[PDB]
Amino acid sequence: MAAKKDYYAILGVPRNATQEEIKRAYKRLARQYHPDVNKSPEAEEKFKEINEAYAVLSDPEKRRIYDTYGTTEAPPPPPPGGYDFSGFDVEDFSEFFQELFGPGLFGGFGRRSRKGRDLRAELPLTLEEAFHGGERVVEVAGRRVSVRIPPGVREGSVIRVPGMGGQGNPPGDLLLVVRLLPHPVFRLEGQDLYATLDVPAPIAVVGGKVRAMTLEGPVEVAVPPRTQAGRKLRLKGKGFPGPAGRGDLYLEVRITIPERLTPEEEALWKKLAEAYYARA
Amino acid sequence: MAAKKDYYAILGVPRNATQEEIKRAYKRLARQYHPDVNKSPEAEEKFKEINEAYAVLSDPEKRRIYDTYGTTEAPPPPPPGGYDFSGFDVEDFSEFFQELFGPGLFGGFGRRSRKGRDLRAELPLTLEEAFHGGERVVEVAGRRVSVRIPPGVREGSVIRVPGMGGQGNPPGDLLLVVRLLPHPVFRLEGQDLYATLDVPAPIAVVGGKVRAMTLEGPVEVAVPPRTQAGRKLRLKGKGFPGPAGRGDLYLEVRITIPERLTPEEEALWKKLAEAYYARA
Amino acid sequence: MKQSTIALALLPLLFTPVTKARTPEMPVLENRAAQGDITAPGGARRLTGDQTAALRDSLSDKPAKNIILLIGDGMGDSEITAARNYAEGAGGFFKGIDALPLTGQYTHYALNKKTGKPDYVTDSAASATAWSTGVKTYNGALGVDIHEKDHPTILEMAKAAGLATGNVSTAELQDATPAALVAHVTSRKCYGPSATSEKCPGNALEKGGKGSITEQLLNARADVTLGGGAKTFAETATAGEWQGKTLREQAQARGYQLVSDAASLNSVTEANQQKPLLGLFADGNMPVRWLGPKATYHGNIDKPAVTCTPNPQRNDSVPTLAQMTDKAIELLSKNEKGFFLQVEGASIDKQDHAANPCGQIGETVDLDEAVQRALEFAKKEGNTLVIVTADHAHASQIVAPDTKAPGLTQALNTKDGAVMVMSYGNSEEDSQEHTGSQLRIAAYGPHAANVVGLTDQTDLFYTMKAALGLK
Repeated sequence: MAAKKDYYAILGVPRNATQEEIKRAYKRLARQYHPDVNKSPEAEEKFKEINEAYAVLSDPEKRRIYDTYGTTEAPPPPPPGGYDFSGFDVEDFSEFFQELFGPGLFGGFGRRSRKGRDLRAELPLTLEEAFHGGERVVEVAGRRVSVRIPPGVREGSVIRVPGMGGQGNPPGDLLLVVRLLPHPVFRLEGQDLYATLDVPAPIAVVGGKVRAMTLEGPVEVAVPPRTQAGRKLRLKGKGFPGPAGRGDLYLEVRITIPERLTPEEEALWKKLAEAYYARA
Repeated sequence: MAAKKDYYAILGVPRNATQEEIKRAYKRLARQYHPDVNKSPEAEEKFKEINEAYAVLSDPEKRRIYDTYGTTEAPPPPPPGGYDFSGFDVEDFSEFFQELFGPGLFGGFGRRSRKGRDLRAELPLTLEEAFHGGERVVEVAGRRVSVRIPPGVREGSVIRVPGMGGQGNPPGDLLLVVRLLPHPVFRLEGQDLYATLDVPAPIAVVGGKVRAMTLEGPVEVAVPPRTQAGRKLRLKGKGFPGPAGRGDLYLEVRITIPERLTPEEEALWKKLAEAYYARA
Repeated sequence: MKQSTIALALLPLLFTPVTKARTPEMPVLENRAAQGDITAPGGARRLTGDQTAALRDSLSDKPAKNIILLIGDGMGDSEITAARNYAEGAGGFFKGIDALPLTGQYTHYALNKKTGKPDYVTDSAASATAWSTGVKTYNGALGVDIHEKDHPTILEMAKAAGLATGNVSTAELQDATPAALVAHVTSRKCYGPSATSEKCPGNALEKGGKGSITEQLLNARADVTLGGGAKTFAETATAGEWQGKTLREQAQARGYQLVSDAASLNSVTEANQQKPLLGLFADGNMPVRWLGPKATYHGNIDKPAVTCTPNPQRNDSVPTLAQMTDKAIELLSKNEKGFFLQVEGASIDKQDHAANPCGQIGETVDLDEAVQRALEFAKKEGNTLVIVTADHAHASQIVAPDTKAPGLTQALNTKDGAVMVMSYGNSEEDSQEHTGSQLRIAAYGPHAANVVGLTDQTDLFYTMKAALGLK
């Protein structure tokens, strides 16, 4: 009931503070009042107030909800799912907070307050944009909120975002099931990929080179002398990014022919065929 | 009182008649006294006695139960499930039937000759037998049924047969959705066969004979010219009668190359590969 | 063997599979042995120069083009109206808060006209910022990451944002016209939770750093060429390792070539750039896209057995593991004061000021998953094939090598061998001369032209090249 808490002051930043410097003040008091680092329930409740201010000043949406509050006075309409509070104990925050986020107060660490609405969202995405991904804002279920997902994904597979789903105490969270574009060549497992390489039969026998178009650049594949279809490559450092380096691209070899030939080409191919008939 | 129903004479055959003779007898009377066309009580009750006769003499076990009865005096022990009576009118048929098959008249879990409900099951059928067409020994749920499959039966063909559905003495009106086996040559779907063809590059380009397996043994098939991997070779007249008159074959091409090579062949392969790659 | 006789499924239950040797995610293997990875010294995208080609020319496609698609027009407006704002609301009254945001249909702002034609190379971009990039922080311990549940909630409004454009790009950034990333719930379909992902990672946002600047989104120019610029490829062996690649380049041709090697038989064809040591067109697969999703499988649902996951740091090393310090960022020492800031509309809130990594942003985070993003699921292998795909052999037909061991026999795994031998299989395959033989090959190659002419219609073409294989 109108007990407007100044979230800037809770974090110790001014009424002008940038969202990033607001997050700096959060980090300061997130080290200071960190529940298990500083074994003090007092500091855990103060940490909740740090996480309250941050809950409303973390992402572009929530940020501008507060910035428009005191112009808009009516709390935001409930997004069909809930207000996401990843590690933020909404249930133990202020009655002011219970006004502003009331119709979807989650229940994070309220112990029962709601069952986690497991919010599973499908998303059209590319393999090169799986490699990119990064720090980006998504609007799901009427609920705009930003996250940095781990760069990398596989067709039909799920990206977890812990706590950032619909209303609940038992983690409902956001579950991004990727819908890859007409380009799902690279099938992920961890950092390692699985695509198919179109290798000409003459190039496969001599051990020449065939280009595989990869996420960050076109790799030119060195083939061994005489390669069969069903063989597999592991292109070292051509997967998604890791601490030691990128994963390994697994290419399934297809041995394929250009159909159409020159008199020279076709003549030698027929002499090879005659060498084959000679085996019987 | 064991009033010996001469099931043969009901079918209009002698007491030396085989399953074949029982079958064509039943069919003759199933067209003649066909109660759907000839809705006349006399012909329909008579038809049901023809279905009593056929009921016992359709299935190999129940057949042998009749044959042994009058040599052996005790009713031959009921299979793990009971005595089937495929959607036939048990409560109207002879005392002889209800006393011989009485000790194990199925009835599902009711036991007192209750009816089985409609069900849908998957009939995994051998490709070879799908070609040939005829009676098929299908054993499941204790019963071993002889279901006459259509000559050239294709994926998704639903044989609506009572006797293998819901649990009952006249058991459930089952829908046999024919799933042809994961047998290593074909999978007949729609009207046409789906197989695989691993073919070497000289024989793929020029078009030479390989051994391609078929439902009545392997045959020599001159592969089409310019056959590339990842494609499906349409061979007409291999598939069965359907929408397209008859169906085709689709061979999943996986091209291979000799791996082991002698100097001259390797010289030809490289000269192809050089005049290919460098002059692509 | 001779199966012939069959059974029935009935569908009483769903047959569950049996677990195999899988997931060594506990002794972390770095996989940096013979990795190469960073072999090219930086490289980046080579996009810069004092103008190079396309100036004045710019490829003139579309009738003027000008405002691509969203021309609007107003007095000649049609079709595009129904897509969005088919009503407007009220020309004035209340809805009409403005009326002329075009202002004589675009004044002299700079040039405007959209188009996306003048230049593609003349820019000051370092060309190293490929949108964004993040690793899985550190090598750590790995494993424990399972999580997956399902969803009691499905569908929403729609939000088909872009649906062709948006976060699409090609290698580097080429377009960004969605909500920002993506936008919607499962509003079309969903296969299954633990079906497609038995282990979905999420707690792995690395760190970031050395940024504090991101205003230059333009790597190249705009739309047609907004990124990449120039990335040529020509190297001995950038591949990696497989089967037994002995370091041999080969494939030169230069021996005689009748008269000369450099084209010879051709002088010029438009531009093309074919026969240049490798080109023509080549490269199959490209979109691939399977329509057959194998199975959906809506099982292994909820399962809230995952104890460790809602703990934000507890028994960790220190939030100074990843790089320790990239530069400074927190204390940038840019200016003596907090800028001039008089009235810039607002403050420079921006959602950004210097990015600056969060507290314990990537370092274990108790669960350890901060340093992990899965590793195992189904590598497939495929070498389990060849060994009698009917009877599975089970000794007899082949007893000494089950698989992997075939080395004296050579062939090296093979996997694709549906025939090879297969048939007979040391068992009574009767065969004989039977009606099943009936065949008539009508696959690609023997169609039209040579066969019975083109067809029984005026649909006929003289398109038959003899000296070269061409349509």
